[PDB]
Amino acid sequence: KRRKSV
Amino acid sequence: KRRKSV
Amino acid sequence: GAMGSMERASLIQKAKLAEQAERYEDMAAFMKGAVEKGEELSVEERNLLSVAYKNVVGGQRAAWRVLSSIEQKSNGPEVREYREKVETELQGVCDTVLGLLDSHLIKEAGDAESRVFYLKMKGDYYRYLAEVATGDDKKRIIDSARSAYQEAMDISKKEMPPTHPIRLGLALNFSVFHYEIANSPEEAISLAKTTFDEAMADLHTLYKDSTLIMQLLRDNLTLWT
Amino acid sequence: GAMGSMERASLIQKAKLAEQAERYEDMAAFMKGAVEKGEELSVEERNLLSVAYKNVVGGQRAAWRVLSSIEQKSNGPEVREYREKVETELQGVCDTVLGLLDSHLIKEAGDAESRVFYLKMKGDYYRYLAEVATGDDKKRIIDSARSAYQEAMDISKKEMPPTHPIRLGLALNFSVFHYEIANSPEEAISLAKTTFDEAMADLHTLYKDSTLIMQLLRDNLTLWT
Ligand SMILES: C=C1[C@@H](O)[C@H](O[C@H]2O[C@H](COC)[C@]34O[C@H](O[C@@H]3[C@@H]2O)[C@](C)([C@@H]2CO2)O4)C2=C(C(C)C)CC[C@]2(C)C[C@H]2[C@H]1CC[C@]2(O)COC
Ligand SMILES: C=C1[C@@H](O)[C@H](O[C@H]2O[C@H](COC)[C@]34O[C@H](O[C@@H]3[C@@H]2O)[C@](C)([C@@H]2CO2)O4)C2=C(C(C)C)CC[C@]2(C)C[C@H]2[C@H]1CC[C@]2(O)COC
Ligand SMILES: [Mg+2]
Ligand SMILES: [Mg+2]
Repeated sequence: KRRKSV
Repeated sequence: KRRKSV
Repeated sequence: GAMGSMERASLIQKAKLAEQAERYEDMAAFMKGAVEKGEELSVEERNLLSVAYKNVVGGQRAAWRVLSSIEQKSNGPEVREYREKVETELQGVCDTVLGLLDSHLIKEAGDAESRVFYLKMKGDYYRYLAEVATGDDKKRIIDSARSAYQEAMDISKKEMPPTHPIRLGLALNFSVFHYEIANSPEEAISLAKTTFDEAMADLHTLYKDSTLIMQLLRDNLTLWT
Repeated sequence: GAMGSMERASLIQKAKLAEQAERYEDMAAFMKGAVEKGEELSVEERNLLSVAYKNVVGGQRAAWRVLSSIEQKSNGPEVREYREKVETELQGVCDTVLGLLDSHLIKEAGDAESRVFYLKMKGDYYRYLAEVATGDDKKRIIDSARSAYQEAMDISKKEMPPTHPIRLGLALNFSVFHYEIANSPEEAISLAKTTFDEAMADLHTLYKDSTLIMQLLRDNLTLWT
């Protein structure tokens, strides 16, 4: 579902 | 592991 | 104030929003503001109140246990200092709940369900204080917990059916109090056992909350025997 | 103060305790206190700082999205009022981080790894402000994010290998900025793609952080194509 960031 | 409470 | 300018119904509405958002400190502040309107809480509203603070204190207790663990194993001052910080914050929340119970809630609670509900909460928040207590007041904190729980047990036994989720949850937590606060595993075991058995025999008059709690009792019995 | 009386090393120690206890607001306060000692952060200490605030803002953004969702679907004032509360709190945290970046950190960061690290953080916290912005300053918030990210990209390309976890995480987040803030899915896609490919070709010189991030890039590419 939700795009990744870091 | 840990006893239940509510 | 901080919540005194907001409408009672707006506080309850925002508490339910905060719950959905997992903002439990906001939740608890909103519910505290609701109680401070001076009117008695409905069933739903007492549920919201208990869930808000139960979550806040639950995070603080989980953190306290991590720091206490680290501290005992390290046995400089930093671990003890930070454990003390969390501890004092945890105590302040328990004092806030106990203050709300003592000022508004228990006083005006005339029906059985409300009185027992608030007395269980009073037992729980003294129990949380007892989990961290090591002073001269430790003993007095333990008997405040026992005293609240006992009065709640007496009313619930006279006035509520054995399968009432409030009765069941009361017994579940009172039994935990016996086991790990009062050092009375036998009493903890007998109370869980008897509660579970009387409840089985009354299922014929119901349910999700109650079977959930009966499972929690089965879990502790399995853990302790 | 509030942290000015505590030793620098005691702040770092307590930040690591707070992390173990999942007390991320305490964590962030302690790290902020550390930065305020005026000395540059080590690798480990910058990592602690970013993780503390990343977690605090992450909870606030998750809550903001729940309330914004509820608000749009309800389209009284309570939903909007509470969303505004969370929003303003979220902005205050982003301003705090941006203030720490602008006052201490970016200024004194001479090496490549530190400068890029702080410029990525600057991009991220303007990006979080851009997620909630709807005013006249929206456009200026977006270009502050882009500008920080761009400078970080330029340095990282001159000074760091393609597989550096900081380079990879920068590109991952810059690519997200293109996709959902700047409305440039194509640029988001090309940047993720190229970053992933240059990185594959340099694995021969390493690793867990980097393969973790490359997976995050693969995930977004799979999501977006
Ligand atoms: C009053 C009850 C139960 O009736 C009560 O359940 C009502 O309220 C909860 C939460 O409401 C804010 C509930 O709402 C929905 O129906 C559920 C229930 O009727 C639901 C989402 C649903 C089920 O998913 O969870 C509760 C729980 C039960 C789940 C066991 C756990 C939280 C609590 C409030 C706590 C209290 C228990 C026993 C004493 C208690 O521990 C209080 O001591 C003071
Ligand atoms: C600097 C790195 C990575 O090198 C860094 O990882 C170091 O730091 C984390 C956390 O340290 C507080 C780490 O410590 C251990 O080793 C890990 C790493 O070396 C471990 C527990 C281990 C692995 O489980 O996680 C990080 C993560 C990686 C997991 C990808 C996620 C958190 C972060 C700090 C964020 C930053 C990434 C890219 C740019 C970043 O996003 C910052 O932008 C400013
Ligand atoms: Mg009061
Ligand atoms: Mg400063």
